[PDB]
Amino acid sequence: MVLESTMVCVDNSEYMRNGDFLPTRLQAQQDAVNIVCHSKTRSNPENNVGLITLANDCEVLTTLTPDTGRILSKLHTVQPKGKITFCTGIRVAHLALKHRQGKNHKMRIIAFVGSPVEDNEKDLVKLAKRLKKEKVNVDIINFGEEEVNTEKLTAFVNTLNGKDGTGSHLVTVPPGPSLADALISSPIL
Amino acid sequence: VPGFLQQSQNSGPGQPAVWHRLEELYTKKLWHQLTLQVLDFVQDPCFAQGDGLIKLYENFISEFEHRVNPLSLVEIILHVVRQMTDPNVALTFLEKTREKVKSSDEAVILCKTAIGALKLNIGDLQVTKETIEDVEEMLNNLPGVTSVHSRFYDLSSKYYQTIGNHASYYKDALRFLGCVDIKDLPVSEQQERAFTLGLAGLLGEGVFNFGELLMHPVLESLRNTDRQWLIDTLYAFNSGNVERFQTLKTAWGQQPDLAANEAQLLRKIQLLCLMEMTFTRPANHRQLTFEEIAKSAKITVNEVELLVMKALSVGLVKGSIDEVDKRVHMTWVQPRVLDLQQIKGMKDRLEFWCTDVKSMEMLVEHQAHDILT
Amino acid sequence: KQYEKSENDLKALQSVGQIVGEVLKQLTEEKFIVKATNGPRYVVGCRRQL
Amino acid sequence: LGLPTEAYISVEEVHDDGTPTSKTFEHVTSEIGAEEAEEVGVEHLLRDIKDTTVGTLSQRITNQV
Amino acid sequence: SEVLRVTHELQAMKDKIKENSEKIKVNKTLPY
Amino acid sequence: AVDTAEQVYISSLALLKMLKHGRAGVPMEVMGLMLGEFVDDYTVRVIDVFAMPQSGTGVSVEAVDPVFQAKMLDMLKQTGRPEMVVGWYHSHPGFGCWLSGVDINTQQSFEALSERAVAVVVDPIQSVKGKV
Ligand SMILES: [Zn+2]
Repeated sequence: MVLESTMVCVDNSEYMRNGDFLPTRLQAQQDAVNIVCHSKTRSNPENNVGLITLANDCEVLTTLTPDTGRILSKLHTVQPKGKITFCTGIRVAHLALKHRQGKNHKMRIIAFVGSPVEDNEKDLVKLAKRLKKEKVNVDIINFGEEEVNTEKLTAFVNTLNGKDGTGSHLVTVPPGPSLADALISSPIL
Repeated sequence: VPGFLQQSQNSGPGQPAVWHRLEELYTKKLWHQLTLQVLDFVQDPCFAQGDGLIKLYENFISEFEHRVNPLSLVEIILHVVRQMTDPNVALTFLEKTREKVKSSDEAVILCKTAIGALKLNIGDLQVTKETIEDVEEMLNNLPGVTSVHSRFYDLSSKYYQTIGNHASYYKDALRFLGCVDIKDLPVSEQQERAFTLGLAGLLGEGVFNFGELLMHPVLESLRNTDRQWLIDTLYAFNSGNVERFQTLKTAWGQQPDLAANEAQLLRKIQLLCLMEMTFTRPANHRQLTFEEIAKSAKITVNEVELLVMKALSVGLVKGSIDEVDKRVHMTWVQPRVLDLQQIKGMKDRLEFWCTDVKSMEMLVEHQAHDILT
Repeated sequence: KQYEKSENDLKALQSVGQIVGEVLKQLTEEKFIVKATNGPRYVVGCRRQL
Repeated sequence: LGLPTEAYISVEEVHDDGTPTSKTFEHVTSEIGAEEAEEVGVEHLLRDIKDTTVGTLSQRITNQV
Repeated sequence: SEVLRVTHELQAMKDKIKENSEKIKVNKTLPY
Repeated sequence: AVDTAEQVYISSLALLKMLKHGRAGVPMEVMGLMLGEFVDDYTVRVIDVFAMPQSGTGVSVEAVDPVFQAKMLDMLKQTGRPEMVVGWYHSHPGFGCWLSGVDINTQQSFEALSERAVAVVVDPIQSVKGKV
């Protein structure tokens, strides 16, 4: 049923400690989890999930797996301390996805872009110019910090599509600390 | 509670631009962004008398501090206490803050260093020494910080008001400079920080001149201008060409700590002269005559043997002393720093050696070719 | 704690054991004649570190 | 030359003298060893060059070269 | 939360320890 | 349908692994499945071999526990190749290089699985010095 795997870029930045959607922010990145993909396996029990941090050049905390206990356990210890990283963060996820089994599974990166990034203007050349020929899918979640609407980040999906793409959508839930229903209902996925 | 911030619009520079905008910062229940603004504000030029108001604000924000990264929190607490500058008040505040944030976080280190600094101004033996040893021992598991390490080093070096810790004092100053990341310092501070290390290195009992200082950045960029009798002294010492003219002006510059140790300084200069004279010889006729030592050391013929014996005993050469032949035999285990021009001789020696080795290898290979295979 | 007490339990289930014997002479610096409690005799030496 | 492998260690000792911090990998001496019941394997697998004391005088001269 | 870190996260000894005891048992050969 | 003077090629690493695994457990008997390529009707080649933890009463049909057999061959392909299982370690410490009735019973099933698979026998005690 699911023609896709799953890798997630769970933010870890120093700014991630903030009251903007709930308790201490990240406490909410954790929030979807238990649905951030709980919904994704709410699909045929053959889906695959992942995890990738994005601070201090970012490490990887989960290798594609139709299991969730490990991802939750690692999520419990994601202490935020450091400047966010991108581009490199996305390429690490891209490689990890390439090392996916069951070639039938398509790719998907859900980017929880929270704290501001330092990406330059024409990052598209590496950010998106590949996903077409690589037929990759990337999703963007803006944990607030929407500085001037972060057109810089919006340009990533903008480079996406070109006719059809965007994945689900680059949904920037409003800074209103409503909840994750915005990351539960909004995502038709 | 917030009314304090509301009415705190006056009594401080940058009122509108800082506080008025900051208001939204906590109205959005927001965070460590606020801490960064706070850091900028505290570092701002201010006589720092409103420490009570600032501190009440800090307590209010840190009630659920969490988002206040402990490292920044400790930095701000140390700055505020240093601005308040009341001895017992600050000491009690430091103890309370340190205990309250007692986590395994690498900030209790910073607090302990601050406490050592605070107590460093009085009773500098009982509690301070134990505290400095404790900070040293607990300073592990994270060499990459490079900041709490700098603070601890600076505390130690400021400890320099103590005779015994000298060579380690030079070591501490060197470590400060090395792990201070960039110099990132005002020229004003750098001048004194470099003169202090210069005097320390000159006065240490085992330290002679410790080359690589001359191109060590802390000195030149700050001292090249003027008031640099010390640098000429450093050049003379690392060269050892007596050149004891400089001391007539060095004493005037600093009678204390220099004139008080003329005997020790001159003994070191004599030893360094002996070493450098042994080094300038072309490694073939290392056997030198007491006449040479005297003429290069302005010491008596009789005293030469004692000077060489002292050099051996300290451990800068490993030759041997003989008399009936009126000569001395040296052999080295203590090498020093060099410069580009002095590397050309080494390169030439290596090239000649490589040519000779190739020649001998080719000779053996050619002649023995019958039985080699 | 149960997993800890089981890991070493299974790990130790590899050791094979030695044969208890009393040395008799010192043939060389690396050859010592050794007997066994059962009775047969052999010629052996230290391992690499004794 | 005789470099089949080299060993490195990652010690992050900050610095001495006046240097800044860095990665500062470090080198550990290495040598290719052997274990009985495997030395036999290698002996058989080679069994042609046999560069032991065979032809001792010639081998000594080649060693000097 | 606390439980999810313990319901199946952690508590894995009920699977690993089960398996591990399986091999220690299986190696209990009949002779002694 | 008929054998001949056929050559089995074992890789150098394969031989080394056979000997090391055999000597590690000399007092007991060990078992290790072989991976390789079925080159042609008269050339069976094994590139590398892998060991199976010493469980059971000894060399028997228990060494093929699927839980362990599948997971190694799997992860192994992820990096390298799938060379199909071709043979087994086996090991007779002090019993020459013979095959006993139990060993025949075992290899019968492996023959069934394959058609020409081979059974190796590596002696970890007698083979020393310069003997294989
Ligand atoms: Zn058998």
